[PDB]
Amino acid sequence: WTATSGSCKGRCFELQEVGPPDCRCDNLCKSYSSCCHDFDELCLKTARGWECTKDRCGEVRNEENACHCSEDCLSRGDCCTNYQVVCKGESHWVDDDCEEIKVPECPAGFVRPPLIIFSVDGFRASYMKKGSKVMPNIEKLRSCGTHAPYMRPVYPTKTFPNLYTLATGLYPESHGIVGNSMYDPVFDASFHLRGREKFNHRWWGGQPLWITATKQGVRAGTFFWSVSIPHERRILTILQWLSLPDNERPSVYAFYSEQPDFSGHKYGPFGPEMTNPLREIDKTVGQLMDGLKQLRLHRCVNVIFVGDHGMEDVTCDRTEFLSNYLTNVDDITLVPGTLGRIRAKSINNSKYDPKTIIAALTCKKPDQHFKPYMKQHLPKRLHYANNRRIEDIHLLVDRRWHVARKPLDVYKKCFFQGDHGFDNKVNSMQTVFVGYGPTFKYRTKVPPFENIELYNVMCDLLGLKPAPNNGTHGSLNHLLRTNTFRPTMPDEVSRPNYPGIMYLQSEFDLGCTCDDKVENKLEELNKRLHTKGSTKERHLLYGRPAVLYRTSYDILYHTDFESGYSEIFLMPLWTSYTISKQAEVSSIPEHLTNCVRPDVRVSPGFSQNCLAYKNDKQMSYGFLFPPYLSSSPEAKYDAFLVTNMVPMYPAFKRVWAYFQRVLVKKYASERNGVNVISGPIFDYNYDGLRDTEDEIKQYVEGSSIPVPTHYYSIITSCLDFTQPADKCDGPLSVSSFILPHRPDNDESCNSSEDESKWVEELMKMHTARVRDIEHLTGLDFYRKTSRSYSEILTLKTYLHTYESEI
Ligand SMILES: *[C@@H]1O[C@H](CO)[C@@H](O[C@@H]2O[C@H](CO)[C@@H](O[C@@H]3O[C@H](CO[C@H]4O[C@H](CO[C@H]5O[C@H](CO)[C@@H](O)[C@H](O)[C@@H]5O)[C@@H](O)[C@H](O[C@H]5O[C@H](CO)[C@@H](O)[C@H](O)[C@@H]5O[C@H]5O[C@H](CO)[C@@H](O)[C@H](O)[C@@H]5O)[C@@H]4O)[C@@H](O)[C@H](O[C@H]4O[C@H](CO)[C@@H](O)[C@H](O)[C@@H]4O[C@H]4O[C@H](CO)[C@@H](O)[C@H](O)[C@@H]4O)[C@@H]3O)[C@H](O)[C@H]2NC(C)=O)[C@H](O)[C@H]1NC(C)=O
Ligand SMILES: N#Cc1cc(Cl)cc(COC(=O)N2C[C@@H]3CN(C(=O)c4ccc5[nH]nnc5c4)C[C@@H]3C2)c1
Ligand SMILES: [Ca+2]
Ligand code: NA
Ligand code: NA
Ligand SMILES: [Zn+2]
Repeated sequence: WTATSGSCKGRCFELQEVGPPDCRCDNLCKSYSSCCHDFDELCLKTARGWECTKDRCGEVRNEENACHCSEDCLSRGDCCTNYQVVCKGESHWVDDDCEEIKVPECPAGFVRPPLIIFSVDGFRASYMKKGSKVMPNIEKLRSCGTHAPYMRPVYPTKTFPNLYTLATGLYPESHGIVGNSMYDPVFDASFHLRGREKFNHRWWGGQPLWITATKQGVRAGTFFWSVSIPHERRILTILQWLSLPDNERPSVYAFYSEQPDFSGHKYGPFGPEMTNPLREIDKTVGQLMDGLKQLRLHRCVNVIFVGDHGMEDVTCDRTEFLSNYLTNVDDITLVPGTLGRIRAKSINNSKYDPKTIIAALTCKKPDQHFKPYMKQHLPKRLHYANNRRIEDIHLLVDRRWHVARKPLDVYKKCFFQGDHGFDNKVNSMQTVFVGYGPTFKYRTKVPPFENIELYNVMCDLLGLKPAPNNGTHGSLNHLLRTNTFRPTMPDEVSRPNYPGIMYLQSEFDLGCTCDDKVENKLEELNKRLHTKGSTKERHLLYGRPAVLYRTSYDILYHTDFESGYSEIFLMPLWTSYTISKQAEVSSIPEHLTNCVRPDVRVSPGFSQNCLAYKNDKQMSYGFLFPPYLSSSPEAKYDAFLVTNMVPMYPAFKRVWAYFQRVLVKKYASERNGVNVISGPIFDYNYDGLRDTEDEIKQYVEGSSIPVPTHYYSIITSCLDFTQPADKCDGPLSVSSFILPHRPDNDESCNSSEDESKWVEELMKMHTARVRDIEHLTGLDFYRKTSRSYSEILTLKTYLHTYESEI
């Protein structure tokens, strides 16, 4: 019950949402239906429209009008946005030349430049170029300010997951808004787009920017706007808030446009009908900026123009049906569309089997336009698993397609030509970022970045301390003229041991053999030098990785590679090596095919053993530093050391061998040398963070050798590829991946073909940021370069996406 008998008199768009059953006057009461009886009459005035005309100039104040053109309207903070233009011979903001804003030019009583977040739904990154002719205000913001060619959303690329990521700097898995429809089994409750469950606080985790602001004494405008409040009114409200007294006036504000998403769904992203929504958005921008200029705030406020996601061509005819794959379709519940999530229809049916559902959906038709995954097997770059609202079975749908349970769900539940929600690497899902204002750079382009990073920067812009989030604070300092955040590198927690020769070969009883007893002060002073670290400057180019947790490990040097060898996990945490453009691939000599050699620097009790592999019929082994890339026949023996071995399913050894025998050399040829760091990852609880030893669910049978869930590689080179990787004077270039360590290649539908037709495509799918590998290993990379730490942070957040050029 809301006793709506109170009144909005003097309270229109009041900033504290007062508790029931007193009636409300805030920008959300319509959506809750709790507004006072007189909310429309007093707060949603429309009379005379939104623009001054010549005849209203000077007019006598009439409180009925939507906005005013009377002499006192500036004092009142409620002029029409074009008042000064029509009535006082001023220019529109867009017609003025841009002039660098080197310092904030703020009215008296402003303690900090306000932040206005101008968010647009469904604003595809390519609109900036393709719509440029009809968006002059936006184009001015973009060219005069700081802009990225695009900004990457999170997955799933739906509205609420992305807006609330923008507000919290968290992945959906962590904030808890994981889709537009959700079931939470603990609450036993469902969340939906239409309805009232979605207004319950328990859905929404983290700390959004308006709460961060409030808890630190910065006031905030209310971020949300009911759909029936017109855009003009939203802008006038913001500008009226900006006229409040100092102690009552917010520092941060948001506007939201439901366009161009609304039209995009109906017409497609580039439908002829899409010109007018772009024009209308631009006009709204124009109203804000003319309004700010009237208040003398246009060289004071920092404006961010930001989208939530793009929009792709999707029609009813490109639907796949689960009824064409499964016979028991009535026993499942599907969350459908541009992604799928499947769970059992009833918890009391113990005949439902996830394994057989996945098998029925795997590679069943030649052109199949979705791929099923257990959530923990999704690409790690999606960070889409650690939440109980994410069902175990997920379908990743190809761009331009839908998935549905049965045809009747699509014809009785075509209406639409656009949609979004797909993999956040897809070009059509990318969206926009422009920053304009005293705190942003002038006429600067920056590289694409992910939306998880913007919370930190908004916090910076407002003088706030960010709550703990998934951005990397400092990676976006290059967007800012001032207020940078100057982070320090984390402290190394564990120092390495540097073992020398300590064990005789007969101490080892590992069941390992090698044909290596076929043996000179010349080249034996030489191998002693390689074992003390003499080639290490060539193979460890950016310092040793720091270990950021408590553990016991050894640095091992060799001619061709350096490793950090964990005595706890019995294998390297990391292995580092450099492959020049000139390096040659060699094969594994026949007599060395099964060679494994004890490492006399490491005790038997801290070594793997060959017998465990012999007795584990499921599990084989691989090497981190590849024997194929050995610099010499004699150096090759180092690669067969038991301290360079790692457990690998035979099916995974197909991928890994191709990476090591063919791809590495191809990259070194293309990039003018590469530095490679590779290692294992253990993430059995799928939280994106390094497991402790007591979380490992699988060991090589009979042993304490833990089986990795993933293998990584970080591949670094010179951004200026006319310089070789090992003699680079400036910025670096990186690509990385996090390959799932699976006992089958069911993910790859073409895996019975030659590796040259499928392996690299798998690796592309599992592209990763260095930061993602950091979380997964407790390691910190690039500790010693000649670059600024901020530039390194940016390199660590880079994702190589392998899409074509937008
Ligand atoms: C991306 O960034 C995020 C944010 O930094 C990273 O996520 C963080 O990761 C930490 C490790 O996984 C995790 O620490 C947890 O915290 C547990 C307490 O959590 C509750 O309180 C949180 C704090 O709120 C307050 O925050 C500020 C200060 O920062 C205060 O001033 C305010 O007053 C705030 O109220 C809160 O954030 C958290 O929210 C989650 O849960 C809510 C529902 O309960 C959701 O609404 C919300 O969306 C969050 O949901 C996500 O996270 C949970 C895990 O918390 C997960 O279940 C969901 O799937 C979803 O992903 C909570 O309300 C604390 O209890 C944990 O401690 C245990 O572990 C330590 C290990 O050292 C033990 O020593 C200790 O004994 C304890 O063990 C006991 O429990 C075990 C397991 O239950 C049990 O086995 C054992 O035997 C013991 O009984 C731990 O510290 C942060 O909570 C988490 N934050 C968020 C927001 O998600 C994330 O990792 C990043 N991702 C990547 C890839 O880097
Ligand atoms: N997060 C975030 C965020 C980040 C940025 Cl950058 C911009 C914005 C501006 O978004 C809005 O104006 N929106 C208005 C639309 C309709 N709507 C609701 O009615 C609603 C939804 C959740 C609620 N929880 N509690 N009340 C709620 C009301 C939500 C939609 C989005 C939000
Ligand atoms: Ca983990
Ligand atoms: Na052998
Ligand atoms: Na396959
Ligand atoms: Zn939409």
